[PDB]
Amino acid sequence: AVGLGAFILGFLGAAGSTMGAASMALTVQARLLLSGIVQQQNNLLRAPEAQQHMLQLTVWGIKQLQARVLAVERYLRDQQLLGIWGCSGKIICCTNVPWNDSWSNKTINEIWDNMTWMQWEKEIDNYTQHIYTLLEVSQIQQEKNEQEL
Amino acid sequence: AVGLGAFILGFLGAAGSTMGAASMALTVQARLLLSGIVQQQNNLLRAPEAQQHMLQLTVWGIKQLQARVLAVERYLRDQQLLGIWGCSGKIICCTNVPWNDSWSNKTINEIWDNMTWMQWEKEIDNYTQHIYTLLEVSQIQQEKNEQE
Amino acid sequence: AFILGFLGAAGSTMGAASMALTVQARLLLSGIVQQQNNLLRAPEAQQHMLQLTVWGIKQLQARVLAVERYLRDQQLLGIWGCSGKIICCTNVPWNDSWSNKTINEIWDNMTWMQWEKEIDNYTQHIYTLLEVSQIQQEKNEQEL
Amino acid sequence: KKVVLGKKGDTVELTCTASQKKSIQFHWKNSNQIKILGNQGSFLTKGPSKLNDRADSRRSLWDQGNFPLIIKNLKIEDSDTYICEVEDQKEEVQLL
Amino acid sequence: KKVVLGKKGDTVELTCTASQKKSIQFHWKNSNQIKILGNQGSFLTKGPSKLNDRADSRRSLWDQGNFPLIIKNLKIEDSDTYICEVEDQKEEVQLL
Amino acid sequence: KKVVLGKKGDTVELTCTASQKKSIQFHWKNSNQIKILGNQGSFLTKGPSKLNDRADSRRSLWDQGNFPLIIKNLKIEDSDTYICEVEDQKEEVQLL
Amino acid sequence: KKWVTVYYGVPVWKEATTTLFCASDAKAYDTEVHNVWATHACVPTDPNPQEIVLGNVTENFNMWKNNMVEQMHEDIISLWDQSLKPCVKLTPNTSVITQACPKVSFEPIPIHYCAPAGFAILKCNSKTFNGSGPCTNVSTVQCTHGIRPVVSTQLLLNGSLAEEEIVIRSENITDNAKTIIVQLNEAVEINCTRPNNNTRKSNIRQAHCNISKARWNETLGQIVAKLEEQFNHSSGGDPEIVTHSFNCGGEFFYCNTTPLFNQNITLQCRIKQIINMWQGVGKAMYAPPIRGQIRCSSNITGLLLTRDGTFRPGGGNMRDNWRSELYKYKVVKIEPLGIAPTACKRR
Amino acid sequence: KKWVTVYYGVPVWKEATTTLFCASDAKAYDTEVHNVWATHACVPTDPNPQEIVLGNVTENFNMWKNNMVEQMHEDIISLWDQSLKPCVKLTPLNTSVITQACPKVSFEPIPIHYCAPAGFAILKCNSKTFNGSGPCTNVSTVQCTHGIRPVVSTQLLLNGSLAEEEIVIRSENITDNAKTIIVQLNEAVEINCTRPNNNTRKSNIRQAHCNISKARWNETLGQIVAKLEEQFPFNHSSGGDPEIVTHSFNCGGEFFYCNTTPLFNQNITLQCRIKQIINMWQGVGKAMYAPPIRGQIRCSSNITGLLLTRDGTFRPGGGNMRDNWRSELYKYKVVKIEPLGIAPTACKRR
Amino acid sequence: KKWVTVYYGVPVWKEATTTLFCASDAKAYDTEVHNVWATHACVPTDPNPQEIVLGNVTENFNMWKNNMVEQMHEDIISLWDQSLKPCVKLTPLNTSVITQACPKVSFEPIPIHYCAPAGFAILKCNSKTFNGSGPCTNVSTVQCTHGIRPVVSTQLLLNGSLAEEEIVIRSENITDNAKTIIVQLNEAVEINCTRPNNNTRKNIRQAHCNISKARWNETLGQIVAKLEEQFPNKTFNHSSGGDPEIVTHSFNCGGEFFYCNTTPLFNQNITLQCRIKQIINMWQGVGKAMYAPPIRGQIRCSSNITGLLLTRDFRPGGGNMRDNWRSELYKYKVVKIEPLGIAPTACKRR
Ligand SMILES: *[C@@H]1O[C@H](CO)[C@@H](O[C@@H]2O[C@H](CO)[C@@H](O[C@@H]3O[C@H](CO)[C@@H](O)[C@H](O[C@H]4O[C@H](CO)[C@@H](O)[C@H](O)[C@@H]4O[C@H]4O[C@H](CO)[C@@H](O)[C@H](O)[C@@H]4O)[C@@H]3O)[C@H](O)[C@H]2NC(C)=O)[C@H](O)[C@H]1NC(C)=O
Ligand SMILES: *[C@@H]1O[C@H](CO)[C@@H](O[C@@H]2O[C@H](CO)[C@@H](O[C@@H]3O[C@H](CO)[C@@H](O)[C@H](O[C@H]4O[C@H](CO)[C@@H](O)[C@H](O)[C@@H]4O[C@H]4O[C@H](CO)[C@@H](O)[C@H](O)[C@@H]4O)[C@@H]3O)[C@H](O)[C@H]2NC(C)=O)[C@H](O)[C@H]1NC(C)=O
Ligand SMILES: *[C@@H]1O[C@H](CO)[C@@H](O[C@@H]2O[C@H](CO)[C@@H](O[C@@H]3O[C@H](CO)[C@@H](O)[C@H](O[C@H]4O[C@H](CO)[C@@H](O)[C@H](O)[C@@H]4O[C@H]4O[C@H](CO)[C@@H](O)[C@H](O)[C@@H]4O)[C@@H]3O)[C@H](O)[C@H]2NC(C)=O)[C@H](O)[C@H]1NC(C)=O
Ligand SMILES: Cc1ccc(-c2ccc(NC(=O)N3CCC4(CCO4)CC3)cc2)cc1
Ligand SMILES: Cc1ccc(-c2ccc(NC(=O)N3CCC4(CCO4)CC3)cc2)cc1
Ligand SMILES: Cc1ccc(-c2ccc(NC(=O)N3CCC4(CCO4)CC3)cc2)cc1
Ligand SMILES: *[C@@H]1O[C@H](CO)[C@@H](O)[C@H](O)[C@H]1NC(C)=O
Repeated sequence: AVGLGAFILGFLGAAGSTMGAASMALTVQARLLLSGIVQQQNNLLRAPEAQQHMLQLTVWGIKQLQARVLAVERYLRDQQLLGIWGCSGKIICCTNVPWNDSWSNKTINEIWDNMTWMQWEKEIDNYTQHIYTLLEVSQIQQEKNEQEL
Repeated sequence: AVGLGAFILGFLGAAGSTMGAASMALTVQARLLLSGIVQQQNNLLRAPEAQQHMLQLTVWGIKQLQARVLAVERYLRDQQLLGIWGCSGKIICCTNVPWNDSWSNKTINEIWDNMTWMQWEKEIDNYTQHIYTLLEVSQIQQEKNEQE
Repeated sequence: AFILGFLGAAGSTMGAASMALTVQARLLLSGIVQQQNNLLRAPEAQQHMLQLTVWGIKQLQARVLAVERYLRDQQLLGIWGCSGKIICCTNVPWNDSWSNKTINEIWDNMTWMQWEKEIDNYTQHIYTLLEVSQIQQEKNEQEL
Repeated sequence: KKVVLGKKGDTVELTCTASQKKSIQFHWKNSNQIKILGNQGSFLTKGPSKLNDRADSRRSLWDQGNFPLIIKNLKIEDSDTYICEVEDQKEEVQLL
Repeated sequence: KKVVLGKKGDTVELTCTASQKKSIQFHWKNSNQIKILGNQGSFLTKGPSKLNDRADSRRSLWDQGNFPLIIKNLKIEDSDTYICEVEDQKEEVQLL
Repeated sequence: KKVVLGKKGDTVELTCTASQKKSIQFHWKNSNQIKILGNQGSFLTKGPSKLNDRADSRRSLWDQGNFPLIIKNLKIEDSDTYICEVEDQKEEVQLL
Repeated sequence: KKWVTVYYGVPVWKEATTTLFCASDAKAYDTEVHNVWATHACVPTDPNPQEIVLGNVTENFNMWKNNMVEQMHEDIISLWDQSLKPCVKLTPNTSVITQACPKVSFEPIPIHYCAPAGFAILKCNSKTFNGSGPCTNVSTVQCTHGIRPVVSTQLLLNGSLAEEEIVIRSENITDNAKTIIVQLNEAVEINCTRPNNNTRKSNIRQAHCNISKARWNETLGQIVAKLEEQFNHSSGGDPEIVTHSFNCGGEFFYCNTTPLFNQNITLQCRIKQIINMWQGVGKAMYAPPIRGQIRCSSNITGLLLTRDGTFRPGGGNMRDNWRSELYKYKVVKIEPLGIAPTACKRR
Repeated sequence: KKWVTVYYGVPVWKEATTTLFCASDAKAYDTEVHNVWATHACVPTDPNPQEIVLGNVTENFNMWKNNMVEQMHEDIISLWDQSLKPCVKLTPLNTSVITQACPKVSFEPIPIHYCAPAGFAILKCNSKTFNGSGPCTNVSTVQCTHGIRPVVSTQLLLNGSLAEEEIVIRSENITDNAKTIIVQLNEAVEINCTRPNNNTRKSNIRQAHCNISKARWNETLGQIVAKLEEQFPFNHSSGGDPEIVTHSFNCGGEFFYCNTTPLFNQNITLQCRIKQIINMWQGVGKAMYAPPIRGQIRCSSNITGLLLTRDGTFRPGGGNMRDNWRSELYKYKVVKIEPLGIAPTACKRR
Repeated sequence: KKWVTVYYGVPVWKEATTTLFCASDAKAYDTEVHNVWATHACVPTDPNPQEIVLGNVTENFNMWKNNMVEQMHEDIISLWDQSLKPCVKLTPLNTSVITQACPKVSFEPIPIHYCAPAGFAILKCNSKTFNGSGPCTNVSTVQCTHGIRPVVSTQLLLNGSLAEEEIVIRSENITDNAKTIIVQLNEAVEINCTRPNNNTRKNIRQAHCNISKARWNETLGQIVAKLEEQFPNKTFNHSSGGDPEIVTHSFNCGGEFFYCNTTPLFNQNITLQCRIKQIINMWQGVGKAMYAPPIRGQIRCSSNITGLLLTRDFRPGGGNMRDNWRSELYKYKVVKIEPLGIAPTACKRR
């Protein structure tokens, strides 16, 4: 809902769809929005006209903007913080750290077609710190190797 | 003129010249700014000092912020939505889809030096959806082979 | 808030600042640390309306300006081939005459406040060279 | 064409319509492009012609997309063709 | 279990505790799970048994983590065990 | 330097100037660097010396970049040099 | 060679439809209809307009295909039904409703239209624009100039001037069924008075308007000189068509303009209670005239003419009259993503 | 090529806590306690509620482990301490006793809603078969709650929401015979409580009576029992502090204690008394309030629920204000979203 | 090796100027000059100061080459021109003379502070030792300065800030005998200035100020102890003369213009001999103006001496109000951040 974000709200609908479906959904929306097919709509609150509405439409006016501004800072922040694993400036980023069956012994189509992110990120929650560490290490080694060529 | 971010300002300027000139002028201003030679003027409405400006500078204050915040969001969305054609995070994206003369049988110098973006995007507006489709297809094929 | 998270490193060395940014970003990516902001609350009462609206709006204007500069620079840097990056390594060699110092001396025994004074008179020169290299690199690839 | 026959001294009605039912501004003109009637929004004008007098329109129907020309006390000289000016629908109707 | 021996015809205070040093919900129940005494936030209530009457607690010590059961004019028939329900610390005591 | 010969009892009018035509802090001092006359923004002050008296200026010309030292009832004993302190334009003049 | 290149920040604008905000100098304390209505409808105007002239950008404008006109019209319908309420309102079988009629003052104030969240408004600054076609001087604003919501027919009052020359503009100047708008480059004062001594009845509904003969004839002369490059009694119809109909002070006036189209020449004016409505087809009754003296003073800024297939000054209806102010504005949006071939290829 | 791939836009919820803020339609000119409090404590109400349904996402709720309850607790005790000031306040120490001046004030609870700070949102369960905990199959997101009146209630729950179709019996452990069972009714029972202005006599001035419609009362219990019998194939309170034993409440600033014996065992009348000595619900302690108001006081309340207990065949329970708030806050939880996630993908870097 | 690398987010500031704005606790209802000016000129004060210490940063704060001083100057001139209006104002031209009515207003300076516009910040020195314009080792960043009352007193610096621990003596050149030496005290000394109700004779223009002997003597002994640091072999006198605003210790209190004879201070209850005058040399620029005759009633100031101005050729002196403001606005500078920097690194592009 409003107050939660900007980026995430666009990506929050169909939260119960599978992750495969979510990817396809994002792809079609970009086709529709890059193209001239889908028009944009705004969700902005109106400024007051009269003194009687000054508190009501100023407090919420400011709060809506604060939420959206912070959402932008988080989007942009995270987009560069992620450069540690090499994946800066990306939504989807493929790396060379292999998946172990010790993390999840499932196939790719089982994970992408019969599961939502809501379940997936709970099933492997205890491997999060481990995997993230490996991603950092892999990026460091890649940088080392390229600089040596 | 509506506070459509800081992004669409230099482009009101660009609207008045050729496509070539627009790229040039943007390059020039950009280097002057990077170098610390010139500075941009901040245009932020003064919040009111006095009671008589309530419902005036407070409404126009919020209205400018909404226009600017929204412009930033729209900007960022396009920068990432362009991932479909492999053009995310860019102002200029050169692709591997060739131009057809059937879209426009003109010389590159004629296109960039004797025309403005305002005319260019009208003369070939009927091929826009077509080209966009081709760009997606090409990006998919490139990923398909890059991943082999 | 781009500058705010970086300016607090003033007084530390250049190397220390780079390490600090790497670590904090890592903690954030992993969900290890939590943050609170410094936003001013909108007024509860009509009596606090000028007080929490004037500063409410000014704070938002400052944050919007900060993102506009951030994004502007991230793309203006395309000229040197540094767009989209915080750190951009190029193929223009350092001319020793600009400093005559070792990399470790610069990064470990100096801060950015000192370093950028030491080489201030070569700023325009270096920037010019960076543009030239990017132009040549673009040609080299387009020529193939 | 919408063609009707009248007799000297009677009252007849010719009609123009709009499918949108938005009271689209209309005009009535004869074969020599002489203005007979027309509206200005909700108001009824008369043309500065021989048909200025003894002319009317059931204005309550304009909001229903019906823009009639009513000519009272017809003379044989009034039995002309008429052109509808509604939207781009330059339809011909005729009085015999 | 913790066993407390009195003089039978007297008043006995049995206790349940919590390390939180906070007033929290608690209950005392007998061997047939019949409520004896417990709280309702800050308030003291009695359980609908033979120990409904002749009973008390120390409301003032609930924020010290001490939740006593005081049985007055104790009878031999009352020498049962009791289960504490404080947090998940389901301790048992016996009264003799 | 600029040297001016006067007669006993007359008025001197030595000047210091500034091309800026701004409100400028300035001072006049003798050869021993003893203050004679100077300003404090719009205000005129005097120095703690033999020239504390018999001295004036032209306040009305200060924003025109003209800062005079006017010694009245000139004596031959006043035939010293004077140093201007206007901005960094430390010019010297002398009386005879 | 000649490869597709995608560009972002492409300065291409297209006409678009959005809902506009209104803005005005409302007072909110003086009981007057427009200030009170505006208090709960419009915000104060942009304190710092940008007026950015876009170089020599040429833009195709067309005042007769515009939609800003509808935005103004819808707001006006709300303004009038919410203020100068008729005692009896009859409209489509038909039905009638009735209302209490407190009287209120009525003095139109300028109302500006503003475009939110992008949607810049382009303005034509050409003096030779003539209603439609490419405009060679285009600027961009967030808010339009203010337009007073005047509902006069025939002669239009308190609008803007053409400044240098009289402009004759129409959708089809050779058809003449459609109203031709004559925008004056000069205003002519009109002084309308109903003295408090006209107390008789069977008078209380009579008034007269003072027009300078010299100013009027100078104006007609310039209009004709311009018309000649391509003035009689009005033709007839409802009284809102036939006479110079206007509302001032809340009173509804119907003035006889024969003296203008045939010094201190006067129009013969009546004040009426039975008014044909312009909100749709229907009629309404308003309470009888205010006891006392009413004096109105206005600037004649335009003339509405029709001609047959030498002019009849019988034009004007609501939503058409406002085109005389909105002719120079359009709302556009930017589509920053575009394509051009260039001298490169990917990789 | 089943390699780790990093993604943004992963809509994965985590329960989180935050300093939620309150909002209400406060007035600041009517002198009443809530509107002279909420005007400095709470902001104007949400101008545009969204109710976004999150598809068919199933989310686990637990009304007894919620944190929104603590936020409600702290704000209400602040409200009370800052308004309904006792003349004598007694806090355990030995004891600590202080005194205050006692202007009387009007006291009429208004709905107050809690709203998420930026970066947070509140999920709510729209299930008609809520149960009390476990998976909810209809989840929507809002910034703010619907608005809950800070009504003390104590024995029976007054001026809350209804279950609409069925009476919902909610308990952390329905068979432990220890925890209070919260009963949410599908119909409100109207109660009309009056102290007529003829009660001017002294030992009278502390007497009042409440009228309950018999048909509504008996039908309500019949439905409750019918459900209790499904869970488990008829008495009054056991005793204790008077606030638990009787249906105590604060209305008009006065503290009423109504005898519900006639209800638990037309125009059923309860004997009520107005007291000056009240055991506090805010914590352990006691307080004295100013003597009764001369005049006629009438309260009209909606019973929307009950606090019942069952032993090791049911009774009224009461007090424990956290439970009264749970009865309305059960539908809501605060979450944050962690947009960065990972999954195996058939790909390689380059 | 040693290739050029570009870094964005570099924590480097450089001096900059800007149209810095004021904020104050303005009231708009008390008729007083500052509170009927600041209500249109200044915003409410900063509700959430940050005071961020920049690590180990050492930086130069040259109070005599600052720009914040000019902004303060222009705003004070507007304040005065718009309030304490003379009946006759004379400006150099020949002259140009205009007249005004002399309504009287009260005059009680309130703290006013300056705040940074978006993109800017103010650095401040928090050290005890500054060496005048030199570097200090305690630097923090703020959005707004400490409030300063815009007092235009002349020989003594009234109602300013304190040095807290030691008397701090500052000059661009402590030895050129051209600069005014600013002395900031670590303690305030009260000056009880009164114009009593019995002054009805013509006396109506007489006044007096009472200063503690113990306080004056201790303060001056402490000043000497610090003067000895620069002048260890030397050893406070009557001023030399000049415009009366300099010669006597003038100030504006209650709207009256006081001229106090400080001879007793620079040589309990030391009594200064004060007069109230109507013909005043303007401090605002070169020119003169006339004010209305004295107020019939009793006016008292009870001001704080928080500093003084000395000159050496160590006499009292003053004027050039911008230099008094330099003291009060001492230790602040406006800077902006330049996010790009370049350094050599051990890497290469492709
Ligand atoms: C073009 O613009 C011009 C402005 O440049 C417009 O001109 C203004 O027109 C209004 C028309 O009403 C006129 O307003 C009156 O001014 C009077 C000033 O003395 C007021 O006294 C008068 O108020 C009375 O009449 C109102 C009804 O109209 C009542 O509502 C009000 O309560 C007052 O009525 C009481 O007093 C009278 C007098 O004793 C008595 O008869 C009543 O019974 C009652 O007791 C109006 O406010 C403005 O003064 C004109 N402005 C100028 C500069 O001339 C012009 O209208 C615009 N043109 C168009 C077409 O809109
Ligand atoms: C559940 O919700 C319902 C609403 O849906 C709540 O019902 C409301 O309860 C309040 C309780 O006070 C009641 O308010 C009173 O209404 C009276 C109308 O006549 C007022 O007269 C009365 O004001 C007097 O008492 C106040 C103190 O109680 C004083 O502060 C005030 O100044 C008035 O007192 C003076 O005047 C009287 C009369 O002359 C005199 O006796 C006094 O001595 C003194 O001089 C209150 O405003 C509402 O009317 C009820 N609303 C409805 C629709 O019935 C219900 O309370 C909620 N339930 C719970 C448990 O909270
Ligand atoms: C340093 O800081 C201190 C604060 O710590 C400042 O001290 C304050 O100074 C003001 C100004 O003098 C003083 O305000 C007056 O207090 C009086 C108390 O009795 C009021 O009576 C007086 O109001 C009258 O005078 C005003 C004009 O000065 C009028 O505008 C006003 O309407 C009043 O007029 C009536 O009374 C007078 C006097 O009898 C009579 O002549 C009139 O005809 C009429 O009848 C002011 O409010 C504060 O009280 C002082 N504060 C303290 C604690 O003492 C000090 O001034 C600062 N120093 C400098 C140099 O700025
Ligand atoms: C403030 C703000 C900033 C950015 C955004 C935003 C919107 C849409 C996307 N789109 C996306 O992630 N997609 C997935 C990858 C793909 C398929 C092949 O390319 C295109 C679609 C990203 C960010 C929203 C708000
Ligand atoms: C509006 C706004 C926009 C962006 C930001 C922002 C915050 C933090 C970073 N982080 C960073 O610069 N780092 C350095 C490079 C590194 C070390 C190895 O990779 C990771 C960490 C960037 C932008 C804040 C606000
Ligand atoms: C919120 C926000 C604010 C400002 C901007 C902004 C960013 C970049 C430009 N610059 C540009 O378009 N250029 C042309 C191409 C080139 C030459 C080689 O790269 C660089 C210069 C303008 C505005 C975007 C978002
Ligand atoms: C329903 O309530 C009972 C209470 O004892 C609990 O055990 C059960 O887990 C709850 N939820 C569901 C879905 O059964």
